[PDB]
Amino acid sequence: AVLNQPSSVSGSLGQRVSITCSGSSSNVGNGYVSWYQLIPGSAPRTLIYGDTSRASGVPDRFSGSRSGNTATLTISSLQAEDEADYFCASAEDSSSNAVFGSGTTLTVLGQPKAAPSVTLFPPSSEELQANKATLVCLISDFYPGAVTVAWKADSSPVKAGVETTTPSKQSNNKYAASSYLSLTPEQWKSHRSYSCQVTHEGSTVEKTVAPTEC
Amino acid sequence: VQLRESGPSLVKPSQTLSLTCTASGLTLSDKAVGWVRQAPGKALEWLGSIDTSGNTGYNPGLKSRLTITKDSSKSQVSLSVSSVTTEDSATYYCTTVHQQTRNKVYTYELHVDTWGQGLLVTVSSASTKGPSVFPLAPSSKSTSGGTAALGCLVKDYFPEPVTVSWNSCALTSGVHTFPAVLQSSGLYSLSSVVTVPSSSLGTQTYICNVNHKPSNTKVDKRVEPKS
Repeated sequence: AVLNQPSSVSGSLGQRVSITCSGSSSNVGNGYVSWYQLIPGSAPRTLIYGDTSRASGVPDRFSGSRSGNTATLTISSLQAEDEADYFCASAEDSSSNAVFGSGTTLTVLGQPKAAPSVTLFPPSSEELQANKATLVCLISDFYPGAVTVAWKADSSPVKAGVETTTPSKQSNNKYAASSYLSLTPEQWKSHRSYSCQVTHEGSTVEKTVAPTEC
Repeated sequence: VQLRESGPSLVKPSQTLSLTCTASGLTLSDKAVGWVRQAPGKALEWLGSIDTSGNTGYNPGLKSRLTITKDSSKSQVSLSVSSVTTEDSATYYCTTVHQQTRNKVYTYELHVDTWGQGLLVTVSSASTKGPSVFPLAPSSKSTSGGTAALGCLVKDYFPEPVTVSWNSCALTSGVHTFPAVLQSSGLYSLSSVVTVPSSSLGTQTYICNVNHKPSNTKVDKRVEPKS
């Protein structure tokens, strides 16, 4: 089976949010639910066990509670570090077949807005001497994480050969994204300039690189 | 308590995935070792566990393809997944589970205590390919009047993952490593960037260390500024 969890919940910095963990009378009914935190790029971290007990190192702002066939994980005084995926888990009676929840992505709102800074790297000497050419557009230090990226060649739109990652959190809890434009050295040498156009909250930052001189 | 997963990161479809887990610093509460995996975009999935007495419990939806044995002498646990499909590509975790008695009747309570680092496994017929590493050199464009951005480009590798550090991990402040893009050719690429003070560009050498375990490849690319 799978325990029912809300797909995603949101809370403001310094507030409290609760994540519900619904189940049947066999898994959560017996009632010893556990809670785990998955930060991308890190091993899962046990938060709560035995419904209420906090695991080793878990601050007191993480609490647990159960009511019949529904357990609840409450996080008070939300910090930006609390943005992660949360899963509940319970033993299905026989204590040999664990069941995890569908998962809940917690996003922390109320962070200061930040405009993106964009760096556009031309292909290097090494890559150009390998019959390859890739333009790398790195976007960092922006919030919220909703941007669009567009490439130009001599102010004419380019749609082919573009690969872009989804925004991801960085060290200072701001977002960063990357986009790439794969070319042949002939194409790179052909045009007079190339541009990476990043749009964030109605405004647009554009970086231009040229093959002529760097 | 330390748990280390070992095994292949690439397996061909229809083959058998074999994973080992070596534990160090076992305590008295570590009474069973279990296996959990997480496919991309899906929730955590329990696989099975085995206790000190040798009893094995399996996920009933997968027991026809799972086997879990242990070697307490070497302090190891092994997981085998037979006839793998692309639905079996996931990060496989080794775990120590605890069992504390609430007794008051025998009401028990189980939870995962320590999680392993996780081993990323990809099911595919494509061949392993080590990465080409090129430098993203800082120029008079990539400077921000005091800070300058530099990085390295890890191009065309398979399969995931690729880890990148800077100066053999001596440089961590201001580093960001982006997730990978899956090109049309079926190869992965990512970038690692770090912002440094502009003054140090002529006094501090910056070397990006790319590591690609799936092909046992390690690259140390030096990133020199553009003249």
